[PDB]
Amino acid sequence: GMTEYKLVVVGADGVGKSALTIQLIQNHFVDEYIEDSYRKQVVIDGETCLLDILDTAGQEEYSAMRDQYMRTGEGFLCVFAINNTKSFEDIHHYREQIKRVKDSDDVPMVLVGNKSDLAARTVESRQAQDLARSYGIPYIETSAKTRQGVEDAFYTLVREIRQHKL
Ligand SMILES: CCN(c1nc(OC[C@@]23CCCN2C[C@H](F)C3)nc2c(F)c(-c3ccc(F)c4sc(N)c(C#N)c34)c(C(F)(F)F)cc12)[C@H]1CCN(C(=O)OC)C1
Ligand SMILES: Nc1nc2c(ncn2[C@@H]2O[C@H](COP(=O)(O)OP(=O)(O)NP(=O)(O)O)[C@@H](O)[C@H]2O)c(=O)[nH]1
Ligand SMILES: [Mg+2]
Repeated sequence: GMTEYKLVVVGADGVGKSALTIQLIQNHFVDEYIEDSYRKQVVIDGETCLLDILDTAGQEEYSAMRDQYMRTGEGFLCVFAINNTKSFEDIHHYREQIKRVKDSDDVPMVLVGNKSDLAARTVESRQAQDLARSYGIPYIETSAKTRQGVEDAFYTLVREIRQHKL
């Protein structure tokens, strides 16, 4: 058949989880936006695959069932917004929960600084890049509005999942 990658997009409210997902999957920008899954057949490095993307929403809770559902993700996009310092400060907490339910410090993960089209940046690229380095994961800046970096962000995550097999 065709290889499938289960991706989970996580991060603080309003950082653009839905806009990034809808931009990648449906190819347009939503100005106002529900937890749901989005799927698309794509080409990464010449190989065709199916992406199954969970756009997370709702309440923070740690029931057995919620843990088990997140545990089915194979890679995680940890998203903050480059104009929202609190969303960046929360990144450590999201990585902590991923490592906990996946029971591994070697989870395919990408740090995404979204809304890079905005002028009013509060998180310098270099501080997010250095944070990603301390985690050992790539850092990619995106704009769901312009589509800049969006494919690079999700596809790099797939590449991490692939390299994480071997
Ligand atoms: C959509 C829900 N959500 C989430 N908020 C938070 O923390 C919000 C803050 C605000 C202060 C208190 N708290 C602690 C910290 F200070 C940050 N953590 C979340 C989280 F860790 C996950 C998660 C990720 C990966 C995993 F492996 C697992 S496993 C499991 N059981 C998870 C859970 N739950 C989970 C998810 C999930 F699952 F959707 F991906 C959603 C989380 C909203 C709540 C309002 N929010 C906000 O930004 O308010 C300003 C964000
Ligand atoms: N300028 C700009 N705005 C963006 C970008 N990405 C998202 N937004 C805007 O930011 C707001 C929140 O985006 P959304 O995708 O709903 O964020 P979310 O993380 O899904 N929020 P929730 O956690 O409540 O579901 C929306 O008004 C959206 O239009 C971006 O790259 N650039
Ligand atoms: Mg959303």
